[PDB]
Amino acid sequence: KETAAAKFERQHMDSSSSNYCNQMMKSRNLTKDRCKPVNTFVHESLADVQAVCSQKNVACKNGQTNCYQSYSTMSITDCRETGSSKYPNCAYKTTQANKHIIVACEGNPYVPVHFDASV
Amino acid sequence: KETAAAKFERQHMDSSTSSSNYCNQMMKSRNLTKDRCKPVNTFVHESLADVQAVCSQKNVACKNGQTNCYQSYSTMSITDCRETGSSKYPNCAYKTTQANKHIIVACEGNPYVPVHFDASV
Ligand SMILES: Cn1cc([C@@H]2O[C@H](CO)[C@@H](O)[C@H]2O)c(=O)[nH]c1=O
Repeated sequence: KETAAAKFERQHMDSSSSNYCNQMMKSRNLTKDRCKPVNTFVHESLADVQAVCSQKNVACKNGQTNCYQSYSTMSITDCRETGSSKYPNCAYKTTQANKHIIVACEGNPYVPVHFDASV
Repeated sequence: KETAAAKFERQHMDSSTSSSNYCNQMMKSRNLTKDRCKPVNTFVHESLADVQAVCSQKNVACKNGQTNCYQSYSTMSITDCRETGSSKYPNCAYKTTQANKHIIVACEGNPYVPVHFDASV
């Protein structure tokens, strides 16, 4: 099966338009069987995002203790399904932002396996 | 010089659209039979932006051992061109086969774009 680390890269990494989310959510298989309603893409190097696993330790939403917040803000894009969107014509609003990210980290190598939030 | 990116587009991109004679016409018109019959060549029938986006998708080892290859998460419409046994330069002859497959490309540069077609899977 796809590893959690690889799923994180597919869902959330774009090291790198109003139609950005429409193209990306499709290209990442996030519209295949249903429209994933909410998603964030991070526009930093893979190395910079993996380094978050060595930064500020914080609680995960689910109560676990292996979450980490980036010290620095990062360039991200929030994709959120519009009010009119109906599968299979998934439609998204693209919003660019610079924010801290919070990821859960696991494994060897110790890397992000889940996107918890942006703050 | 032709840039590596422009060369990838000439050799491997055909968004415009494949007949039984598609490869014979296309390998000739894209100058892939100029100095020899190029033995294997793939044309991708997706938008340039969709193919360019593969440089941020699944990182996989290249056939030559370099680490800068990327596999598309979704399948893409492609046409494979393979030289026939009867083919004799300069009258290069090809078998045309359509498929829907994940593509693997090598990417380089700033911007980070496709410069080589490695394989389909
Ligand atoms: C296996 N294969 C190979 C090729 C071409 O052959 C060269 C071999 O060095 C590559 O650089 C490609 O230009 C292709 O287009 N499609 C494909 O599936």
